[PDB]
Amino acid sequence: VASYDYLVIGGGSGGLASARRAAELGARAAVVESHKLGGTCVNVGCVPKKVMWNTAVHSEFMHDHADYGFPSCEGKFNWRVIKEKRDAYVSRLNAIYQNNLTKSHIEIIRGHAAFTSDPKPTIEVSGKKYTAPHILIATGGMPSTPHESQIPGASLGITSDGFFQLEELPGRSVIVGAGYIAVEMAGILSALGSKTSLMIRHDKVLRSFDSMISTNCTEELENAGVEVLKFSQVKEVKKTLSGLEVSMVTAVPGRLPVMTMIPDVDCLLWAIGRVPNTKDLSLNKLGIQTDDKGHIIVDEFQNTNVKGIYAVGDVCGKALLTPVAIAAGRKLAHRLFEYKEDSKLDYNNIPTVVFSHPPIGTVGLTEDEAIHKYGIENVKTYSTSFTPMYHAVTKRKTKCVMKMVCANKEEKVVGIHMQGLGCDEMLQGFAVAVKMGATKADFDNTVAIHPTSSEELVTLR
Amino acid sequence: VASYDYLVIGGGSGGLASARRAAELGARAAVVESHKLGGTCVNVGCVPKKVMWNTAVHSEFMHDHADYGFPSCEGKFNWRVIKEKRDAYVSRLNAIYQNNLTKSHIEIIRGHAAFTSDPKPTIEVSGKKYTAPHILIATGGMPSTPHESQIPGASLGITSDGFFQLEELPGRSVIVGAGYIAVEMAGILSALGSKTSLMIRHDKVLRSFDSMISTNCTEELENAGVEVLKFSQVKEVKKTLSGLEVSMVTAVPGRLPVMTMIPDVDCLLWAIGRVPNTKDLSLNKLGIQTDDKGHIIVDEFQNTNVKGIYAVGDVCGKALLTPVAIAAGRKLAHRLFEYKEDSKLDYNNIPTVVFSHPPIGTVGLTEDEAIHKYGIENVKTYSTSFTPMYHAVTKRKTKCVMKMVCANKEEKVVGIHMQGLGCDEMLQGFAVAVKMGATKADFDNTVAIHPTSSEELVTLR
Ligand SMILES: Cc1cc2nc3c(=O)[nH]c(=O)nc-3n(C[C@H](O)[C@H](O)[C@H](O)COP(=O)(O)OP(=O)(O)OC[C@H]3O[C@@H](n4cnc5c(N)ncnc54)[C@H](O)[C@@H]3O)c2cc1C
Ligand SMILES: Cc1cc2nc3c(=O)[nH]c(=O)nc-3n(C[C@H](O)[C@H](O)[C@H](O)COP(=O)(O)OP(=O)(O)OC[C@H]3O[C@@H](n4cnc5c(N)ncnc54)[C@H](O)[C@@H]3O)c2cc1C
Ligand SMILES: *S/C=C/C[S@](=O)CC=C
Ligand SMILES: *S/C=C/C[S@](=O)CC=C
Ligand SMILES: [Cl-]
Ligand SMILES: [Cl-]
Repeated sequence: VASYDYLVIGGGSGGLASARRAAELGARAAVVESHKLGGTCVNVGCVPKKVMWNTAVHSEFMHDHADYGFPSCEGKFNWRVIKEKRDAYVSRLNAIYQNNLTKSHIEIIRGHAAFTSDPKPTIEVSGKKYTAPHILIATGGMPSTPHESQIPGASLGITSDGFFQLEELPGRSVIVGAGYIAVEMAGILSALGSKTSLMIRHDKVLRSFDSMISTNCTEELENAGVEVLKFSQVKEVKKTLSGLEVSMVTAVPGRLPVMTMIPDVDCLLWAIGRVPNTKDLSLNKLGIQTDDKGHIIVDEFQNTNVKGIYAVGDVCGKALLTPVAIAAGRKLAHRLFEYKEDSKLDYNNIPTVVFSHPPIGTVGLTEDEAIHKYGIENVKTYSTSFTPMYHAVTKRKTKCVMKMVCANKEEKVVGIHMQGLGCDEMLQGFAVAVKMGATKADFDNTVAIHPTSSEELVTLR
Repeated sequence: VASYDYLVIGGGSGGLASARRAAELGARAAVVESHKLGGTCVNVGCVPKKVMWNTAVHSEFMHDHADYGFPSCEGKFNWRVIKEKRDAYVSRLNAIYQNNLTKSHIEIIRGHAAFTSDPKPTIEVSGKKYTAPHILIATGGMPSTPHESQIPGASLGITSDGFFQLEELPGRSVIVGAGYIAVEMAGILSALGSKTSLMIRHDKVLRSFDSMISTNCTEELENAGVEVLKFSQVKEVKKTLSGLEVSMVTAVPGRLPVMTMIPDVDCLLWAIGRVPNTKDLSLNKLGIQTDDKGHIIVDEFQNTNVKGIYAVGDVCGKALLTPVAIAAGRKLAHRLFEYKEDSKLDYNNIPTVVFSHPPIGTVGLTEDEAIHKYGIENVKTYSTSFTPMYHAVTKRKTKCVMKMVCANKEEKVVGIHMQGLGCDEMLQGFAVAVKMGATKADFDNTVAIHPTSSEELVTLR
């Protein structure tokens, strides 16, 4: 049984972040990884996603070309070529991580950890046993897919994981789901020239976001030529000669339910949520607490109910983002090995960008959440809608919408929400301000930068 | 002699801003304008500039096309087409302004104001006389050009003004000057396919900027294929059969001065500074104070030395930016007609974007200014340099460089400086933070947005 100061299960965002910091602070650390280093962000997530989003915006700028005085240009996307480059960049990052771990003398253990029934907390991998005083569970999540028992043929669909093994551009795609992953996939696929539908259970996408964003994003998807199938659900999927055929019910409000069939579908993509990676960890051997969906229960310090065992990141099911996983992993390593006992992540005012077309930036409270929290009379919103000057000379149009949610007499800025060109690089600075408790006065007394989109957030009236 | 509450000379950025606010506050206002409404920003400045910069970045993305899996595409820019669209958009804005002034019952007086020798402060235009209790001078500036007595042939060159009358793409351009206007013009012209040189008196451009930016921008101009002619000065310009021919001295440090000739030059562009528009105002009739270059002298409230006469914007020669002109004009209208006696513009931490390739964002103090102000031991800088993920799959590379200048034990952020993709929409939020007195801790405890360029400013070590 080999011994460390710090055993980390999972070499993704949270695990690597925490292993590294602990090594810096002088711990003897090991990372267990069953697949590739870098986890979801590197391999099947934020990094390959961004490369494909960059590609997709190349597609949109191809369209605007002739408008900008350039040769009317032309057509055909080669998926193979960018797929190869994207793979090679991911592999590059895998090696960068293995090499940085090794330079820091963090041991890599290759394989699938489970906990044993030993009384000391102890894992085993290809069954050698391993233990530390401090074990971090950082095993992330995976996509959920329907069971065949609910929807016959469900396993003919792929997930976002399979999206990154796609070797050619699907001629015709149906994406199921209404969250940020579904929206992003639909936008990439349609931009590059797949005939895309997005199938959602209600009338709008991103329904947990501020209703301005929810509404505007549903519109901009339609405008970009994504077919949004509202109030619709897959009932089953069949293999045919010419691809998949998808049965849906559409059940619009105050009309009769109608069953239709989508033929000729090359890619059916389930984006209906993620489940945590805990089923195979033998958690019940130690009585580690989960909820009904198998998230690990932690306190504000990332403690499980079992002393000396911790969890960060997707596996806990709160704020499912790479930088959250990282910051929580780093804070925890400061607590354990620098004995900074008040080291913890604040989960408030965490900013998000959704990489739609155009991208969404959001931080803080929706106008709804603010009203519930402050009461209707203590909430003031300011908002705006304009066409970026980029589009002054193009036929194609997108909007920029911005919204500031303000609280109380001093008008503390408790929420910013936007979708527009450039809003992906816009948000970080404003989220700094919002974490400081900036009030609208603070915004109004910053001099504007002209001409930009961003200057509108400091000139709202 | 016709009478108003508020007479404004100049219908550009500052003038229109101040006229409008005063009307809102219930004054009877008139604007005198000799050319077109909207002034320099609308007509020969920030708006046409931005449209051409947008065009230029279309050129750069054409290059990256084949890298992103798209048909190798191809060539030929049609200047005529975007020039027409750009003109029509400017004219559109002219009409928008005339119409908003009229809706607000602000009188437009068309023609050239000068002051008279009347004892009451009084102007005349096509000589009708006009007066108010309150006169705003907002006449802006114009480009300077060399005299024929210093450089024979100087009047064969154009200025930035003439740049916007260009009907075709100059085959071969020589830009003279080293400030932001020169850099921007060189970058637009080269991107669109002019063989461009930029002629500068020393070794780097933007020498008033933080030395990281100065250095990196000089490099990125070279990399984008702008020929930077260092330590060089025009001695004269001649018309030939095949265009202009430009004589320069190059006088590099510790080498012999060498005279060379640049033949075949279609466009010589002077960008060596701006002079204020005061020569024709008959200021001396009222004893209004200027400096040796004819800027109008004001206090922190925009008062001249003559009671009831004010000046905002470029004509005062401080912070030559549209949003500064606007904010000062608006603050002043609040002082005069809302009797808010402490209404004034803070000229500190005014942010600037320079629209090079890639763009520059800067706010606050250079590492130099900070050292002079805080002493060397109380200044800490953090900086970084990376290649944006955009470029992970392209042959072409640009850098992103970022720099945070920090002061004192708490490490107040007193300076941010960057050049990179997206840095034009990045800056506004961070400048809000900087105006609040944000410290590096405030930055470090904002959660990052991944994957973006902007997240690097909150993860510096
Ligand atoms: C399609 C998609 C796009 C996304 N886009 C973004 C984005 O743009 N921005 C953003 O911030 N977030 C994004 N995310 C979320 C981000 O990927 C995750 O929030 C982040 O990776 C969470 O890190 P983690 O440490 O929890 O888990 P992970 O990164 O999943 O890592 C867990 C690791 O544990 C390994 N592992 C699992 N169980 C075991 C075991 N028993 N033994 C050994 N090894 C094991 C796994 O193989 C894996 O490498 C995206 C997610 C997806 C799926
Ligand atoms: C090439 C270029 C690009 C620029 N790019 C940017 C940028 O991207 N961002 C930015 O913020 N700043 C930019 N600027 C600066 C910005 O254009 C000016 O700072 C801004 O217009 C200042 O406004 P103003 O009110 O002082 O003067 P102006 O806008 O010049 O307006 C003065 C007005 O007075 C009129 N006038 C003059 N004298 C008289 C008279 N005697 N009687 C009647 N009418 C008269 C003029 O015709 C004019 O319309 C740029 C400037 C240039 C030249
Ligand atoms: S997917 C990104 C991972 C980078 S590490 O988790 C941060 C510390 C090295
Ligand atoms: S060039 C931009 C001018 C807009 S106005 O000066 C601001 C108030 C209407
Ligand atoms: Cl690996
Ligand atoms: Cl006009």
